[PDB]
Amino acid sequence: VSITKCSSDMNGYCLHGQCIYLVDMSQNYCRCEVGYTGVRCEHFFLTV
Amino acid sequence: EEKKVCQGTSNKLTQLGTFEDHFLSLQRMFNNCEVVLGNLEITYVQRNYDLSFLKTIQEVAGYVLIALNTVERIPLENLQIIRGNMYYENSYALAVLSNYDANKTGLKELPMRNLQEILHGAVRFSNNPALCNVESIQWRDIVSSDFLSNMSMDFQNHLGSCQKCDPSCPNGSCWGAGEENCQKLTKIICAQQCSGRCRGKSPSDCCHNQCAAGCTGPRESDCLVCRKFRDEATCKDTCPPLMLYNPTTYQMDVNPEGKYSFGVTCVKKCPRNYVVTDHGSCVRACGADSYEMEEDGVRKCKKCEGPCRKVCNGIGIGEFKDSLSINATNIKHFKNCTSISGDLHILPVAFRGDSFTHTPPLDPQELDILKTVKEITGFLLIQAWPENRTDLHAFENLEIIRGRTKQHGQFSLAVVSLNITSLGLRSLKEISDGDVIISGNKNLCYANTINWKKLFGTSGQKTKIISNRGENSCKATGQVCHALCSPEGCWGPEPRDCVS
Ligand SMILES: *[C@@H]1O[C@H](CO)[C@@H](O[C@@H]2O[C@H](CO)[C@@H](O[C@@H]3O[C@H](CO)[C@@H](O)[C@H](O[C@H]4O[C@H](CO)[C@@H](O)[C@H](O)[C@@H]4O)[C@@H]3O)[C@H](O)[C@H]2NC(C)=O)[C@H](O)[C@H]1NC(C)=O
Ligand SMILES: *[C@@H]1O[C@H](CO)[C@@H](O)[C@H](O)[C@H]1NC(C)=O
Repeated sequence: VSITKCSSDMNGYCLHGQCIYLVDMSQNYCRCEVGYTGVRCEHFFLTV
Repeated sequence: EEKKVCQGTSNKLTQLGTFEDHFLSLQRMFNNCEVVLGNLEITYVQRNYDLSFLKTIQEVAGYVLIALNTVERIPLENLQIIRGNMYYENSYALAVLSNYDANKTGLKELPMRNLQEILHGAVRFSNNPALCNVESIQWRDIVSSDFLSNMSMDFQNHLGSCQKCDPSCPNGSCWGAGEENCQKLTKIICAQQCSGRCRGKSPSDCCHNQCAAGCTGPRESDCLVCRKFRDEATCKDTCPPLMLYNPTTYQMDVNPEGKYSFGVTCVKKCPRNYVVTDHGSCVRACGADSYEMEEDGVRKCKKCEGPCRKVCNGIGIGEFKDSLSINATNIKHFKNCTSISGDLHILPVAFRGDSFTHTPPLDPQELDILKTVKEITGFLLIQAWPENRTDLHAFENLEIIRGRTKQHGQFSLAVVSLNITSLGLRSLKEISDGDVIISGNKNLCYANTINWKKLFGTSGQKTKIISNRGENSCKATGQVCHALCSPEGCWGPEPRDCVS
């Protein structure tokens, strides 16, 4: 399985989303809420 | 036509909601994009999803990332150069990683036949169980000799489903399977007389030093891609100087071909936004001992006599390069700044605090410091504000937003998801460049009353004001401009906020 649940230490890392664990990269990334962009979903993707 | 350009994406390997939403955002960003200024990321894409728009992409200035794709084919057919201005994982300009699926097959087709030079960086291939014939591609011609050691390319595909390369193909190195999908050698096949690239092995068939990937002749215009700078159809090492050296000159050798420097190109005249230096270049900020003045309404570097104003860098640049928003750690450095030589971000994480960045919470009263600023060279982004305050009090004295740098390359002013009742940007007189977006502010009213066109300076600027408190709701609550100012709108309910 590509996606794993992040450990609770990565709780607030995703500002507008949920943390996901990539096992192949062995790293923590984000699942952004709709409309938010960035690694941590920090900035709102501004509609034209 | 000219050159169609897209800013690119730097989201690394982060999902944007559902898979379909992610693919949607991708196609918006890279539709019709001939040249990518930023990073081209193809991630979380699904099988049987159309990706043909990628055929239009000719250039990528940053890095190319291709990962988490269950797709059979990504058509970067016309991509020819990766400048390597930005590296992924600090050492890879091209990365193809973990392109697998629940089924064994993942990515199988990557026909970058036109790809010939990666100016900076290395290439990494990993966890690719369906890739075809990319193994045969020899990367001595494509990748720079200095970055060859950092390359870590390993292919893991024993399916044998991939076919073989055509007999007309040099050393059997082919991208896909057809004769069009083969290695084009413009570096290894060159003679010892050529400097850089070459059209053929003969000494008569060399490329000019600034010809980048390849050439059709030993001329600057015959360069397919420009290496450093570009003038008309020619490629040059430097923008032509307004004053050049001469063996004997009665007067300074003013060059009729001399042009100003803007980004990768050389323009005839710098924009009104940028500092026109005496050397001849479009610069964003004056250096040391130099401050900004207007000789004829255009900004220039005049030498400070002794003490000189502090150059307060914006958030996201300089010392605060990796800082997401202004916070308690960096707010002290903006104590007595009258100008923001950069761009200013405000995000909700600052008030809550972040343990990952070891950042303490931000005090709402401290924000009052920002009252000293009157000019923002870049852009203003406000996604958070103290709940007690009903207006943007700190930016009440802000006058001009130069918009030299814009959020997502488009918006110079952004105010999203705030509870403020009024903007209160009374002193704002000019938005020199960039669009304005005011969205999702549930209790904000006094936005459409203002004519933003008078604020806009550069042609083509547009405004987008939506999802704020309705005009009927604000009118029913008596939240309409004061009677002392009939036209031009206002920034708030009180008479002080009226425009002139
Ligand atoms: C609040 O404001 C403060 C002050 O501006 C801000 O602190 C900054 O945080 C970032 C991120 O933690 C720091 O940047 C790091 O610097 C160290 C220095 O050794 C680097 O090792 C780090 O490297 C990471 O990033 C690299 C790519 O840039 C990766 O290649 C690498 O593998 C690491 O992942 C990282 O660059 C920065 O130094 C501080 N600055 C100060 C003055 O403390 C903080 O981020 C702000 N908080 C919020 C929530 O915005
Ligand atoms: C991409 O651009 C073309 C050219 O204008 C347009 O016809 C097409 O609808 C665009 N695609 C999307 C998804 O907007």
